[PDB]
Amino acid sequence: ALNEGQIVTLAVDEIIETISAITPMAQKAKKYTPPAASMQRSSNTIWMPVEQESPTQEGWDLTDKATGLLELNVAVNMGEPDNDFFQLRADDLRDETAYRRRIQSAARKLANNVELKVANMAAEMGSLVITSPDAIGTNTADAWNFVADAEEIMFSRELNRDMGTSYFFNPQDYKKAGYDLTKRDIFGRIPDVLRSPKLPVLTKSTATGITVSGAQSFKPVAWQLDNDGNKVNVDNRFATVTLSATTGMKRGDKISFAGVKFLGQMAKNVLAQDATFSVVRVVDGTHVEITPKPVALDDVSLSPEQRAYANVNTSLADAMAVNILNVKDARTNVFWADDAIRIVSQPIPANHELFAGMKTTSFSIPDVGLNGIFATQGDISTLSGLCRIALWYGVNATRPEAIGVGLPGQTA
Amino acid sequence: ALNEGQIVTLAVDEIIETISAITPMAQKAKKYTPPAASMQRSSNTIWMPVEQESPTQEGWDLTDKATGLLELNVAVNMGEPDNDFFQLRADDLRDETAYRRRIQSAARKLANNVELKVANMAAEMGSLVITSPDAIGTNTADAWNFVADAEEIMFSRELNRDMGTSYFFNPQDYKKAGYDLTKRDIFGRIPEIQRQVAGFDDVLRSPKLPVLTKSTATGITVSGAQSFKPVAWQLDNDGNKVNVDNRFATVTLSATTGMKRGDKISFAGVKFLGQMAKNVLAQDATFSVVRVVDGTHVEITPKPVALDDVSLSPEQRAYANVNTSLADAMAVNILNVKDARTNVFWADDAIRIVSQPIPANHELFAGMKTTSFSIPDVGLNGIFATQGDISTLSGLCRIALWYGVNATRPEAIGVGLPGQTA
Amino acid sequence: GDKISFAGVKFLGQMAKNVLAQDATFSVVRVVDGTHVEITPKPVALDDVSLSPE
Amino acid sequence: ANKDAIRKQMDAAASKGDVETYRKLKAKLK
Amino acid sequence: ANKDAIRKQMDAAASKGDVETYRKLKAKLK
Repeated sequence: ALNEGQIVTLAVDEIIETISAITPMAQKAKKYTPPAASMQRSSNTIWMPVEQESPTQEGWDLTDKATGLLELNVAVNMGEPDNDFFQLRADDLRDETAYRRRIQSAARKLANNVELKVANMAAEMGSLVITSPDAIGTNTADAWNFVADAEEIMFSRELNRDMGTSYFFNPQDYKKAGYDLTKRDIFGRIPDVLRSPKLPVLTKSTATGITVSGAQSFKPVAWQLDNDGNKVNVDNRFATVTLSATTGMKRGDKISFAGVKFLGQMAKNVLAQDATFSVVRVVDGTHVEITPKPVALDDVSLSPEQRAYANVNTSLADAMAVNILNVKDARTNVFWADDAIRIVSQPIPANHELFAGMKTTSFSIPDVGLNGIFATQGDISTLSGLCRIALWYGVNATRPEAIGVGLPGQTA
Repeated sequence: ALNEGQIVTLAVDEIIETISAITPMAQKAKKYTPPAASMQRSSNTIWMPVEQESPTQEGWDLTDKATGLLELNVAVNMGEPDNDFFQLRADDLRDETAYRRRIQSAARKLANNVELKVANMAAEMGSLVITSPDAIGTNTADAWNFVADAEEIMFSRELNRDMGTSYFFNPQDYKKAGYDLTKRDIFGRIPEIQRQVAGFDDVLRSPKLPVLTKSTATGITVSGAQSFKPVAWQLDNDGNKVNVDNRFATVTLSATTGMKRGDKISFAGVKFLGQMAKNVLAQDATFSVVRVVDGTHVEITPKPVALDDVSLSPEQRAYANVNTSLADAMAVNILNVKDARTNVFWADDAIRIVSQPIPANHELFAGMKTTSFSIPDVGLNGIFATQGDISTLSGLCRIALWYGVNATRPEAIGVGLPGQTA
Repeated sequence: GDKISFAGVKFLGQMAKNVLAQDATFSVVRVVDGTHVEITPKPVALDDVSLSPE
Repeated sequence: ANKDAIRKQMDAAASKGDVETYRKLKAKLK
Repeated sequence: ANKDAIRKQMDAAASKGDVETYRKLKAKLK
């Protein structure tokens, strides 16, 4: 009974509503639209600048304290559109309700993919790891206040830009913490503390007795030469650390070197908490890639422009003990500042009036910040239509030092 | 003191309200609309399509990524109506309250039948049997965590669809697992998009959960190497082409002594797989015998499709849930060793309810007054009829409900059997 | 007023007729003789074959 | 009052035999 | 009623194929 206009409109509407509903975490990540607005279907490594940190400049005359300072960028890749290419059987088009059901089934898979990607990125790339042997409880002597600890370590480190941070609980610890669901919709939103069932489980790390091999100092570099010979920006979101052995290391592991402590990001004062890092790639048997680059305050090699980016009191030393923080399996609780996660989406480049056989419609989801396309085409082989829903987006954990992981019950 | 119109309206309203209120499992099963409405007392064997979950493709180019599928079907037979045939005493018709009480009792009996049918089918066709020699409880030292074990088996077997799972406890085990009923109705629901779609599990309790009787089978072994393939069509006796219910698979065993519809079996050396990635799991594949055809034949509700079968085509191989075929002389490993009250759980679309209007000719015959009605919350279609009988000097009342429940995807229905220690 | 129970006898779900774990508990309302008592719920057995379906 | 009028309409619909109107009026009353 | 009318023009907009107007009228209906 449906005509072509309904086939387009109902489908786009249902996609937008169900993707907006199923994703409570993608709506908290900052939406970043690339200024390029490229018309080509090529995945470009978009380089977003980060906030500029400069040394203290004092005095009337600033000729010596020159304006020249370091500028760093981070990279995001929008790989390929997450498609769902299926068939529109005759039963699906019988009435509006069945068509909504089919389109909702497709866009539910798309939304679950988005949510899994965001949750896994936050859990495997968060650096503000806070652990407690106790479990999360509302108020008890042997209970852990995850929100209070997260807020304290976010404020102490000066990572929040004074507009607040967003905390995400798995449903179990959300119920344990005592947050009520009444007067609130599903996920705990107000129709900010939320709960998401997509939060993964961070498995324990079997690695023991790892030590840092040799003295290692990391410098925030702005550019490097590629193979063609042109200067290319360097993603300062990662650092490669040579260890004694990386056996048992995995992408989700959280480590913290002994004797190495945070600094206030702006004030550069030593914090109580030991410096926490998350490994992102075990590139070699000895080499591992920890997320937040450890830039030491007391490095003589660092120039003041480079030293302005320090986030660690002392550099890595030889035979420095590495402490693994995720000693027990526990479903993660995550939190982050305003810009700690960015969802980069660009409209899918396609023109609709050219080809009569295939009918494409471009839609946007402003609540989440995703750009997609919706295409339908007849098929004589199956005597029905083919439907395709695309979603071109890319998620970036820019400023991974501002993403935190709450790990309760680390008794082992 | 009531009149005919009041009788009809009050009775239908009370039936609808009660049956909507007191059926938690019948509301957790998907409602399937029958293809068409016909005035036939013999409902057609409705062939419901079941679709496998399809992973999302990534690339820009997706040539021939939709047309190639198998598209299996499953059959549901509506059967005969659930009835409630009683006499209406003059006491009940005295006022609205007494009549509403009588109709409420009748509706409670009908909802009992509906929810019992759903529970018995879930327990006798569920094939994700998770077993423990300990009673369900909260202390990890001895007691068994049924919800966590069910979650990990439904996550290892990629049947969850990344959404919620409906759990139904018998009331005693619900009490033991430390689930409270504060700000919840009698069944454990929240009074209040669906919570299941968002991915939140729903834990409920229902008193209609049956007791799975123990099995006396000992030393049963298979006879010959048997491999099963998912076929989509078959030739009937007319020569026409008919669908095949790919759920059930007939297995030849050495003997079937002590085997019944409720039993759970698990062939030795046979393991499950993730339905998407086809990775061999540690858990042994568990099947439920549904019908004992002969002294040496058994039908098991999930069809064991071996991954290593070279005879399988890729479309057939997509329907693989067992790593190896049933080679000769495998033991059956009876799982329901002891009598235990079942705890059941299933995925989103693991049970479906089909109901169509009861064919009737209202006002055609003066003696009998029939009033069709439907229950939108549960999805059942019924009829309400009254007649006067001179033998009993009282009016007869009959409430019929026509519905047919089907356990589509029995591999996604689980049965929890605590205390299987013998 | 004495509350008694019997060794093998168990409750049933009143509507569904499924066996419960709890033993059947009865209360004596009168002691008639030295060998007779009167228990307040009447034990009607499912397995009793002498009973008509009604 | 509104409640009295709605109850009267429910009674009239029930006496007539219209189940749908009775259920709608009952929903309005509650 | 008003809601029936709003459904009428949202159905007309859907038949035309304008997603944004259909969504706006649906939100107005809600």
